[PDB]
Amino acid sequence: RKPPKGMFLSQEDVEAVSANATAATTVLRQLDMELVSVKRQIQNIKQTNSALKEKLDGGIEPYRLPEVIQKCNARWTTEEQLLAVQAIRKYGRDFQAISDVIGNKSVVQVKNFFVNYRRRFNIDEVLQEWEAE
Amino acid sequence: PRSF
Amino acid sequence: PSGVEGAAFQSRLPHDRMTSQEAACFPDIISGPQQTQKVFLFIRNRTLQLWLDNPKIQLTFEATLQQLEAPYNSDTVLVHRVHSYLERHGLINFGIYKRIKPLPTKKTGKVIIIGSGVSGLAAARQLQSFGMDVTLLEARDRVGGRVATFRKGNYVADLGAMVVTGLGGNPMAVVSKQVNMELAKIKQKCPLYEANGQAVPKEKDEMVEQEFNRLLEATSYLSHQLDFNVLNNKPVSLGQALEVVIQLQEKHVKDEQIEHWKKIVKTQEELKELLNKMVNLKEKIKELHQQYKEASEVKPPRDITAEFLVKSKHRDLTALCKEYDELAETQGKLEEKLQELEANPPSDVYLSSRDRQILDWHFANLEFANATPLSTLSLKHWDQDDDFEFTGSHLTVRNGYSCVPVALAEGLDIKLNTAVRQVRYTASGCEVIAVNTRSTSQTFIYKCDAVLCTLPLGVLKQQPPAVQFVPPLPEWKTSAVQRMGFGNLNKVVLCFDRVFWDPSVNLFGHVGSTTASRGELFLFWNLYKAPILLALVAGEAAGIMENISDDVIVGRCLAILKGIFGSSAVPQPKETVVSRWRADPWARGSYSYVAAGSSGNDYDLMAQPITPGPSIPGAPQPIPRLFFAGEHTIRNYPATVHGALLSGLREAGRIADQFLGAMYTL
Repeated sequence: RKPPKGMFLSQEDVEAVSANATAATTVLRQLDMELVSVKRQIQNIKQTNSALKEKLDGGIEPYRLPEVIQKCNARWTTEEQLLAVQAIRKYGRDFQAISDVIGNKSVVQVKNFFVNYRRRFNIDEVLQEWEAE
Repeated sequence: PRSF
Repeated sequence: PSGVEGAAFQSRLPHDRMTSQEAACFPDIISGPQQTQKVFLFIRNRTLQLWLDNPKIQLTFEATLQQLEAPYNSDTVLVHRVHSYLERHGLINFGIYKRIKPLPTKKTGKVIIIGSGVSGLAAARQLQSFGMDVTLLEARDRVGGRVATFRKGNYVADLGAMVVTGLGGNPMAVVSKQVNMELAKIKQKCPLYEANGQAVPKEKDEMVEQEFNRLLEATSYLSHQLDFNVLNNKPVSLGQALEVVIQLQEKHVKDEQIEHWKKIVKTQEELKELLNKMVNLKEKIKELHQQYKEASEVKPPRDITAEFLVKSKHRDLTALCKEYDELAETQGKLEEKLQELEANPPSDVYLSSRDRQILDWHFANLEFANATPLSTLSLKHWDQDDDFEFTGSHLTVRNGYSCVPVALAEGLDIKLNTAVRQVRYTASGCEVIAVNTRSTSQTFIYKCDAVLCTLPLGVLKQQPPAVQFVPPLPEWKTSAVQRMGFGNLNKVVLCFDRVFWDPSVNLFGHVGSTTASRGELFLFWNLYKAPILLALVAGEAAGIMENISDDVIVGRCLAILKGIFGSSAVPQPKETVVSRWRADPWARGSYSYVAAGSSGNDYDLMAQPITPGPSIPGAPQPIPRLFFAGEHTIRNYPATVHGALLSGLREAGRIADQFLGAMYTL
């Protein structure tokens, strides 16, 4: 029913190598040549990757910025309200970001803040402006 | 027969 | 198997069924009630046993009936029918035994048997045992035919058959109790030495042997499950199927490498695309950081839009910095995968030059077993007789296998140096014309009721004919002769004064340098008491070493052996013989093989007798007059001594039934 394991015998495969006198050799070079082409195409990309690996020397350690310990406060300083409105006009609704800009406020606080001062800080028009970009 |  | 069951098995008979042959001689019983069949089957098995337990004395029907016991010793004619059937077809009282009832002075019928080979001798001894007049015509100056035995001094070595293939159901097992034959077991440990003379290491030896056996089983799969049995309107040989299987495994190696490497480029490419994201992120972070610095440089106190611009760029910088950090984390995983994928690459070769050379030695082994290049064997049928293999180890005859023919030939009328040249068979009888080999002018004519031909298949094949049939053999018989294959293998026997090999090994190999020369002295045998080493020439090498001088052939043997044991331990040989069977005009080859395009059904065509046409037209169709025996006529045991002998016993039974009459059918 099945060939011994590790023996590979396909009905399609056998005809392929039996169709002509040199058919086996033909199939067995079209693969020999094909394997070398893939090997070439490796070291091409290996060399290309080695180059972009070099541009990334130093990583981003120089450009990294220190993390900030900051206990989340509750009240809205007039200053912190103003950061908020500019963050909305520059982010849209990514509250995590707006939290990160103001910082001292949690996303929920930011989220609820939108409704609270929504009529005054005229937050509707602000978002419409954000969508133009 | 293969004879071994 | 033991008991009365062992008798059936040791007679190649099913112990619990009736054979096709018994159905024919006892059609009452096979069509009757099952209880009577068990009675018959018992009576048969019991009688066989009695013979087998003492095959040195005739087994009379009386002695048979007396040692039966009820209810089996009741129907005395059933017992008389069984004994007579068994005696006729040589299942009992065959070989060399002491005749209790001496044969009758008055013979009946005349049979000429062509060839004093084992088939011819076996039939002759049986016919004479039946009260016929037998004369054997032999072209050589000795009996035995392909059972040849070199003898000079104490040196003894078979140039012909030398192995008894197991005693489990072997009729030679009976001849061995009847003849003092020194049967020696053969140790299967065969170490392979390569062309340089260094022992092949055991680990390599086992995986090539394992692979060879896998390759064989593979071909059987091509044959039976895929019906790869015709290619370009020609039949597939075993050799072709091995090539196709090796090719498809060499292809699989290449396929599995491509699939592996082509999965490195899969990742090396998604690595490349990862770097291009990271080399742009690093440039966007180089630019935001600069912007953040400039925004941070405007010293406070600042208006809220300038405070926004600092805190905003700081957000965005830590955002992109978190992005780039993930890509480096992702890059390491891809870097690990590439490190691994390269670490485990599949094998680059299926087989290599050193590996294949040892595979060639396993192919020479096959070519030896079948005395022919694997390119000639039928893929479908070359192994059609392996279901009937005997049990037990394979044996060798220490005292020379000629002891068997020479033993059978006593009491028989053998004309040696008598070459048959024409065989004439007519509705009224037969005349055989032979000549003297020593001088071809002396002409002899033998008249007889029937001719039993045991001419080797290679003689039968000869063109122009060495032997003319008048009238010529019909096209069905001649065609079977052409279709069937008669192979070749030769032996070089080497006689020394001292043992220099390992005496605890009976046989060791030599690995040839080329595929073409794989059979050339590929194997050596230490079987005898004297220091004699036997060396095989098989495959395509066999028919080529026959055009090379013995001294060159012995030279090549010495070279092989020097490479093994050093130029110091190999003396010049005292005595040298080399076989040239295909050249031998009374053999024209070594033994039969199932040629591609043939089948085991040709072996049965070979054994059909010939019935001449009527002399007077309108006369009733006559008796068959020309019968055939020998190694090429027994479908289930070809190319062996036991198979020859069996075919002799067969025809002798067939001829006797035709001429003496069968009185056991009623």
